[PDB]
Amino acid sequence: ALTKAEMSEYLFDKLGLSKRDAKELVELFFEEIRRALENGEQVKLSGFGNFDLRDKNQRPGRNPKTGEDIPITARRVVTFRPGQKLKSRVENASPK
Amino acid sequence: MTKSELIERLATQQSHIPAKTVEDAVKEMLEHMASTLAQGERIEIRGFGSFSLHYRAPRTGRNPKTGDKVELEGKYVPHFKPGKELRDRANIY
DNA sequence: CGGTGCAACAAAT
DNA sequence: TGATAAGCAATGCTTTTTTGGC
DNA sequence: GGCCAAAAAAGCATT
DNA sequence: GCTTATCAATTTGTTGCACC
Repeated sequence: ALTKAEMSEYLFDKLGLSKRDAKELVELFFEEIRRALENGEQVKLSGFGNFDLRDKNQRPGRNPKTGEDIPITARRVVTFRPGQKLKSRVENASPK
Repeated sequence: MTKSELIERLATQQSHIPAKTVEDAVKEMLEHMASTLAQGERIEIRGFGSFSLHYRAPRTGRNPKTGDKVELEGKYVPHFKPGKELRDRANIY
């Protein structure tokens, strides 16, 4: 799996960024996306996809193990809608 | 917030890095993420989320506009699962 | 550079 | 598991965003 | 940095 | 219109990555 470390090293090799600035930049990148979503804002990354917020109202649930009918509290969740460019790129891929 | 707006925000915060490098860095990270998925490998960033590929069986679909049948092949589609920190921080309720 | 502890993970249930 | 919510097959037209030069 | 027009990508219809 | 995803609780095993 791709990790931050791997992403950092890649910026180092490809752009010559210092292993320190590279590491900080990767982290700031994900944090900035969380901040926007945290502030109720949509995040649209052209060529990749969109991180959208959806508000859900409580609905019927239960314990998968026991079966005790427990409700699913209402909540605001983050979703990702991959764009067409990215979808085309991975359609014929295969789990490595 | 769009990709350019994100780059603008990062640039301001990373004053020690030339705006240009930040922009090149963001474009590079996104390609590294897309490329990883195209290679059929997952992405797992603790506290943000993980991206994986979901399989879609072949099926007889339709051109929703005309109603004509279309034969679709099996395929894989990206899928994102938000992480704990992100779920919490995002959930206003 | 590399070693370690562990909340965040995945998957079963 | 099971009630409920979300996403999508084709594709032409519109709108937004990016790109690259000044 | 902005301004511009052309291209790329997304958005819409409905998806 | 039909298909896929959301989610509930707990246990068990894996890993990103902060820290040393």
